[PDB]
Amino acid sequence: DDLYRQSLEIISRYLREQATGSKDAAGRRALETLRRVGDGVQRNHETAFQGMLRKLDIKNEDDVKSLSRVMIHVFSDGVTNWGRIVTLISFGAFVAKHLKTINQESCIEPLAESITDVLVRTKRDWLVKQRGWDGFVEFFHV
Amino acid sequence: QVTLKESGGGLVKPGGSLRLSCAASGFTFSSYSMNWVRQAPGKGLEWVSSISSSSSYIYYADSVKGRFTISRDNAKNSLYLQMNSLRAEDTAVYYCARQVGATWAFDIWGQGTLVTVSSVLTQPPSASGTPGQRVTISCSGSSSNIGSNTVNWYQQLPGTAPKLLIYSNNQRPSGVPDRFSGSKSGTSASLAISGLQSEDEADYYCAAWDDSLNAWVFGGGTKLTVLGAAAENLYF
Repeated sequence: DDLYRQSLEIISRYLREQATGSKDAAGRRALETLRRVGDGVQRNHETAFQGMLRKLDIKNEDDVKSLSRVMIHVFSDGVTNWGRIVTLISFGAFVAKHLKTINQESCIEPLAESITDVLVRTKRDWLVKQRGWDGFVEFFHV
Repeated sequence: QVTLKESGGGLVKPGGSLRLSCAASGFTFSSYSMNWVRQAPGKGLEWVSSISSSSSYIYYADSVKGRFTISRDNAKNSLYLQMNSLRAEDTAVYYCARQVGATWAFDIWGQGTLVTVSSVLTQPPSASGTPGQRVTISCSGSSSNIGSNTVNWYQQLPGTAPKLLIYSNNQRPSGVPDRFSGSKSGTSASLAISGLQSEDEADYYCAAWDDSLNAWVFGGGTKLTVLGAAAENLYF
């Protein structure tokens, strides 16, 4: 699965750099877009993201594993768009930041696997029709 | 100035090869999907091929599969069309067109290049009216095209390249008067011109993406005639 591998690489590299706080062909352009759009979503939805993080109660490895299981039903209302996808990835970046502060940095990779698993499992057909990561870049171009 | 300019057209013998180029100016080429659309003399628009920004997703019309190869060189702001095993049915003006990322509308078109080798959506072939009158043009599709995706309308004045008129069923780009309007209902769509003007005498095409065909499907076009129209709408 070239799409899962590419998406995992994009989401994991984005979440790992957001936690660390330092920035590390199609995937290259997608990452640049995700850095701009993602940081923007985290900045404008910081209060909503704080409430969601407090509600989930992430303190250890198991809490990330429970978040991994509940993740498969995030888009249950049948509304699909790039905005909803970037909101999940941005919230994932927000939870990745919190994981670095609670000394649980090893939890960033399974969190990235779970976010990617849900996008590619429940939204594969949609993502493929949308030209995947090329589509993501073209949609957010300004 | 945001432009596209096609090159490479000419006379070729059946079975021959020809390579078309499309030069992009005034925009970040590497952030847009690009398409080739052709039009046989006196006939409708036919989508040929499309290529995504990073070349990861390529699509072809059934009528060119295996013979045409689309490619792009982002470093040269260029789009290409390699045409092999050319047939008389390939004679057409070939247009380069830019696709909007958020809507999939073809917002910028080149002037076209003539290649001389020697319809899933339906529309009434003609429509007419007197100035000031309201005319309506329908576009009939099905579940996998108009029933699943948005509709775009293009206007082509005689001797000109097509221009984007409506996008996302009813949205007007800048420069399109409010007299034009669009609507979508079920697998049908319609274009309304409320108060016909002299400049509206043109060919109108509807277009939508087809999920089953994995292709862009254009309507056959409607030739709109404005009976008793005066130059620049100035009646003396």
